[PDB]
Amino acid sequence: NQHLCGSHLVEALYLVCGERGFFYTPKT
Amino acid sequence: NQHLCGSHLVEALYLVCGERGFFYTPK
Amino acid sequence: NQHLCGSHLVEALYLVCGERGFFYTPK
Amino acid sequence: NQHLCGSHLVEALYLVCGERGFFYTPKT
Amino acid sequence: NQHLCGSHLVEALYLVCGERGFFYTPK
Amino acid sequence: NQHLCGSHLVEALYLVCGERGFFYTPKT
Amino acid sequence: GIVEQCCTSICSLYQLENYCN
Amino acid sequence: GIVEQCCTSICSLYQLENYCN
Amino acid sequence: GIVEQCCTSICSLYQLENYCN
Amino acid sequence: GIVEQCCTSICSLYQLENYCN
Amino acid sequence: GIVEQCCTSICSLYQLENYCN
Amino acid sequence: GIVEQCCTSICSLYQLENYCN
Ligand SMILES: COC(=O)c1ccc(O)cc1
Ligand SMILES: COC(=O)c1ccc(O)cc1
Ligand SMILES: COC(=O)c1ccc(O)cc1
Ligand SMILES: [Zn+2]
Ligand SMILES: [Zn+2]
Ligand SMILES: [Zn+2]
Ligand SMILES: [Zn+2]
Ligand SMILES: [Zn+2]
Ligand SMILES: [Zn+2]
Ligand SMILES: [Zn+2]
Ligand SMILES: [Zn+2]
Repeated sequence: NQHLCGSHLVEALYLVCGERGFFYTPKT
Repeated sequence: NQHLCGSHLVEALYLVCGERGFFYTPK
Repeated sequence: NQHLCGSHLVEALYLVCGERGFFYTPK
Repeated sequence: NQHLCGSHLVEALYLVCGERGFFYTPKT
Repeated sequence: NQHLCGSHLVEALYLVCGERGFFYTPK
Repeated sequence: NQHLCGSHLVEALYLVCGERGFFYTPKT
Repeated sequence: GIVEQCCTSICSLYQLENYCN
Repeated sequence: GIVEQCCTSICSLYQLENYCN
Repeated sequence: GIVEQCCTSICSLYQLENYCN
Repeated sequence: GIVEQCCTSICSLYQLENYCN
Repeated sequence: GIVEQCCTSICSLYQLENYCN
Repeated sequence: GIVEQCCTSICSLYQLENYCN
């Protein structure tokens, strides 16, 4: 559905999760 | 009018943290 | 303080729609 | 004047069109 | 609710100016 | 610490400088 | 309208999916 | 196509106006 | 890894939900 | 000032062009 | 909380560094 | 040049401070 890296990926996570919050762990 | 709200907060976190990664959880 | 206003709305539309594309027209 | 793709292109369209609104149709 | 504030201002400057570059200084 | 180009670089400068303001001069 | 709705009150990404082509 | 004008190629702000409603 | 799912590969909005708390 | 003007009231991209180098 | 603090009042990037992994 | 420091190469937040007024 979408190619997302860096700050765009994080903004996408914010939109989808919202109040739930999220974790961005790019290394593992 | 203010500063790091919503979308801008998580962008600032990515800048500050980067490859380290970060957790985002409001109250 | 709120949520998807102006620039952030069209960014959310791109995410949701993507290659499909989208129309943006305020009232 | 500028190389613009994806979400950046869309934000650019929002800025230039504004109240007029716009259509993003990448496929055609 | 309004328009080009903070982060959005410098993004609009980059669009308008680009390779020319620009200066940003609030009062 | 970070690879930053175009509008992302500028947003980064805004965050770090803030009230101090900044100059974006990509050509020199 | 959706643009006003998203800014004035709550908006879901599901509601925004109506405006895709 | 806006993509071929402004993503795949380089385009101006007046070229972006073509896609306003 | 979210990067290999959605940056290095292509992923969906339900795949992005996996990384919500 | 432009930064305050754009945030407090209306701003055109034409007015912002004054701040390019 | 930091998310509320950054939006309600002042936040430094130094304070935001606490939330890196 | 900020571009060669931070776009073409990798740079730190203190390196970005060099370009504040
Ligand atoms: C485009 O709408 C969705 O499919 C969707 C998926 C996950 C969400 O969290 C929200 C919307
Ligand atoms: C940089 O200023 C312009 O040339 C411009 C072009 C189209 C617009 O809609 C606005 C400004
Ligand atoms: C992550 O925190 C910093 O190291 C930092 C560096 C420069 C600043 O201006 C602010 C914070
Ligand atoms: Zn931002
Ligand atoms: Zn914003
Ligand atoms: Zn941004
Ligand atoms: Zn945004
Ligand atoms: Zn953004
Ligand atoms: Zn980007
Ligand atoms: Zn913006
Ligand atoms: Zn943006």
